[PDB]
Amino acid sequence: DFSTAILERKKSPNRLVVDEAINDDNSVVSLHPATMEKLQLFRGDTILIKGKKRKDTVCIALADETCEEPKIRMNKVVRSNLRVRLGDVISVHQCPDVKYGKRVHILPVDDTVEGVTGNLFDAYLKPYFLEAYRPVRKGDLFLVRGGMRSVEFKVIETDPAEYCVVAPDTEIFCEGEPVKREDEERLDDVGYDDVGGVRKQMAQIRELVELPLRHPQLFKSIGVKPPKGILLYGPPGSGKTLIARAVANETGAFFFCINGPEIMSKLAGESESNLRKAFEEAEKNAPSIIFIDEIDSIAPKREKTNGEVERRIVSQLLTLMDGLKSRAHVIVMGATNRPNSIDPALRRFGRFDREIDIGVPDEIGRLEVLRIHTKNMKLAEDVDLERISKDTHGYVGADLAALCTEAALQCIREKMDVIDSIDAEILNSMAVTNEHFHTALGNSNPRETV
Amino acid sequence: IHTKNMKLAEDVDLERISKDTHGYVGADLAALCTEAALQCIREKMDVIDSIDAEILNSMAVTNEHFHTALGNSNPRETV
Amino acid sequence: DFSTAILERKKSPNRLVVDEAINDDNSVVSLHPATMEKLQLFRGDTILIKGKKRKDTVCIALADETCEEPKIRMNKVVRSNLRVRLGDVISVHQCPDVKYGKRVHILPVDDTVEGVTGNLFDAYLKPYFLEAYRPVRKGDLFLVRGGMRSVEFKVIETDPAEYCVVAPDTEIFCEGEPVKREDEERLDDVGYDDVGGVRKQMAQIRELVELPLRHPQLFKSIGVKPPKGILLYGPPGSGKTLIARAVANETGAFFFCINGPEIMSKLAGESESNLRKAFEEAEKNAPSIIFIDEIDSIAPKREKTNGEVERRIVSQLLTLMDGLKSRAHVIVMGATNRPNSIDPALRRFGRFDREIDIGVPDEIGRLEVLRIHTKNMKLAEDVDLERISKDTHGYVGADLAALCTEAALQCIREKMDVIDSIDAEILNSMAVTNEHFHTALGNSNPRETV
Ligand SMILES: Nc1ncnc2c1ncn2[C@@H]1O[C@H](COP(=O)(O)OP(=O)(O)O)[C@@H](O)[C@H]1O
Ligand SMILES: Nc1ncnc2c1ncn2[C@@H]1O[C@H](COP(=O)(O)OP(=O)(O)O)[C@@H](O)[C@H]1O
Repeated sequence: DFSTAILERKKSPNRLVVDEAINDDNSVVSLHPATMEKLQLFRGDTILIKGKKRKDTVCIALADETCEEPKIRMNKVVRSNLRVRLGDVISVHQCPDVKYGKRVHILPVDDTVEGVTGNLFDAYLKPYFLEAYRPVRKGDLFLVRGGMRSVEFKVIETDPAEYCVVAPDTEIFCEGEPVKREDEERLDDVGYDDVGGVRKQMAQIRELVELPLRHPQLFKSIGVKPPKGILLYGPPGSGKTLIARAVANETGAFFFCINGPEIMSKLAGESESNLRKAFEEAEKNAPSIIFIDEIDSIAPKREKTNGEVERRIVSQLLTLMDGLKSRAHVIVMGATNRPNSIDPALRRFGRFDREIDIGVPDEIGRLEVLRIHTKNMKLAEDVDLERISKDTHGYVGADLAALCTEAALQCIREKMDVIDSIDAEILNSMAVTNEHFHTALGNSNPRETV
Repeated sequence: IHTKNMKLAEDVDLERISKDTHGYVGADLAALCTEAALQCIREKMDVIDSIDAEILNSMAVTNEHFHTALGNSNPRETV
Repeated sequence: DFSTAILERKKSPNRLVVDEAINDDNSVVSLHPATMEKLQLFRGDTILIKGKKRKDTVCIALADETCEEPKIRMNKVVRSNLRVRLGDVISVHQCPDVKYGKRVHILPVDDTVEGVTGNLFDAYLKPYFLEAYRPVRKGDLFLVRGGMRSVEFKVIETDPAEYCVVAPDTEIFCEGEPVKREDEERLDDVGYDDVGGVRKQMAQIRELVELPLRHPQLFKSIGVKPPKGILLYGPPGSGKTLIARAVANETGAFFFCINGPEIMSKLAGESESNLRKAFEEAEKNAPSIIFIDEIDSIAPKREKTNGEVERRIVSQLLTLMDGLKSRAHVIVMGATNRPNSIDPALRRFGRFDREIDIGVPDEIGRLEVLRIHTKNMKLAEDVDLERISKDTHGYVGADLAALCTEAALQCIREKMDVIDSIDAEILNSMAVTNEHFHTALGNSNPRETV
């Protein structure tokens, strides 16, 4: 039949799976060269991608031999501008009517420009569009990095209408009161691109969570019950909380965070009531991820429990895990730096079945972490992030994140004298030097045996 | 027991898996089957959406799916 | 002056430093493309390299952007055929008179063909020269891998005389009694190419030893005293003994091996006499490397010493280390799997100043080790050494080496029925399958915390 032929032909090489981008560019999508040959698209060509919630965007298509044939590489900005997530399916369409822009009206989002002063054009939009020939579509939201922060901007209007390429003859209008956020999450929200040095561990977590959280109705047909509990192990500041938030944001899963001390600070009975209500809310707003931080505060070993009501909380957690069904679509993530202090009853089948060890990052892993916390920072040529990673042996994710923030403050004090209060165009121009990173290394507070 | 509702390839050797899975309890072996089952779902099925019965009944779990499940497993007796 | 102008012009781009080869080929040397442009040599061209002891060879020159401009990449066979070692200087010269071979007489070395039977041509030389167009020079020695071993062959004669390229019309003569080894070390001797999974650790050791052992007269002019003692740490079978033999062979240093139990098995007084004589011999035959294996057998902690004559041996070792001078050109290498059981007095400045931790190899490091012990083995396409390294988590160098030898025996039994005794042409044809590696994995006897 007519409509049946439409729906069954949804296996066209024009329908591709959303994958991660190697190069973080808001205007560039990467495809396999055999896929672009099938779809008759040339490198550099602007394509129209249609996503979910009847939303669409225009991007530069680029050939990548590392990109899978049925997949498409796109960054978090492009992904959001299509109302999609990694693993979803979009359809790529030819875009031959992309005329250069006559004038574009762009405004920032208030929650990203809190405290920011001065002209946003010279600090952000000017170097952003400069000789880049960026495709721009009305209603889009993009992220610009620089000046110790990141600003989110909205495309208010385009001339010609709906979409145009921002050329050197395009007038960029960015005056007026910042726009207020509406039905869209922050582009600065933590994603997989914000977690470094745990490539293997991230892939493992992703495999376990993506199917139950992205396709929950799939296990209704299959008789296979997926994992419920995952135990993240690793020293403090190794990104356990980060990985959890990244996974929840990237999956669209409802994120409920239980904190070990937060539960244990409450009265007798109030801690278990809070513990139940946390599990209840997650089931109601499922697909969900319950993140139990410092899980050793709650549920320690029966030897280390020197309290009557404390043993009542360990038992409450075990039964909440047992009482949780696969059909509930809730994944519980526990985190501890003391895996051997945790009660062994949690490791039981039906509770915390799988365990991921997030150790200390190696030279390569540290360089990745250093790149993440220098994203919104202007760096000098005298800066060598490869050399810093070579020296910072025994540093965790937080130790490296603190080194960047300290080198950033050392740069603020050293370069800026009396202002009062700084404006964006001056913050975006000051560069963090190797001397600022050396000074931060000298005042730092950061081992592995067989 | 945990391959009863599963289509298995001729390349599958449950005798060889039992020879290798020394120190595995009932749950460890049950988890190995469910993991090899999911590895088969992902590897064989691309984009459906949601699967229907006649297609699920046709996909066979291979020795490669059981090898991949063995590589990611978390399983002693003295006198 | 005339002869002064010759000697001072020894900074010609034709004089290059001997570096390691990425690709192990007895006929190929790699140079930088800017160096070949300076020397007017094209890729594929046969060049004449002159080394030490008035020795020379002919190789295929190839362009490599990873090769340093003043360096040359060559394997251990080419290196030996020039009487040179890594770091030495050779001179590359144009070779335009390389005519194809009419006939070459090649014979194996006895110590490599012990127990081997059948025609060596069909098993080794035939697939070795096949469509390879190998430059061959008289007096040369080369290594051919296959049939669970490696055979060393000598180039007895060439037609045209001295050197020729072995083409498909070249007659290869290999009949007669094997030649006896003369003034040349075994090509199967352990080298840096035989040690895998310790890239960073090897580079560290090499930097510390190469200058004092390759250029000992250099520190006579400089007032800098180099390291004497190095402590290698790591579990049993992680290649500590291997690294020591590799370093000694690659440097040409005299190798004296002290064994912890060997010393401790001797009578009271005989152990210290042996310990002194070991240090004395090394000084006499210097540049030398003293390798003290199981250093914790000798010299354990003063608490763990429950013997009077045992404490006399620990003290003997400390004074022998103190009594050793930089001017002696002897480097002492200690090895232990129990670094915390070793006497802390050894770690003192003047004794064991530097410490190298050779841990357990990662997925990449294990794959390297697997490649090393499959060098002389025929492998099926069904073999996936990448997958074996993925599975063999927690395996050390010896564990992986044993897995190969077991899969090799499993192949011998499974493929060969009743022979008696096997000959070379049949051994070279039998391939080790993934089933042989699975069977070896099933019968194996192989942890890291923060
Ligand atoms: N793997 C990492 N990559 C990048 N940043 C990291 C990483 N690990 C930690 N950080 C940074 O340091 C902080 C450490 O806090 P956290 O995630 O709570 O660590 P943990 O939960 O392991 O104790 C994070 O908020 C993040 O900004
Ligand atoms: N890093 C390695 N690469 C390759 N082979 C190795 C490695 N480590 C060990 N082996 C192999 O296994 C054997 C282990 O013995 P050994 O070198 O004495 O280990 P260790 O001294 O650390 O106890 C070596 O002879 C070698 O054949």
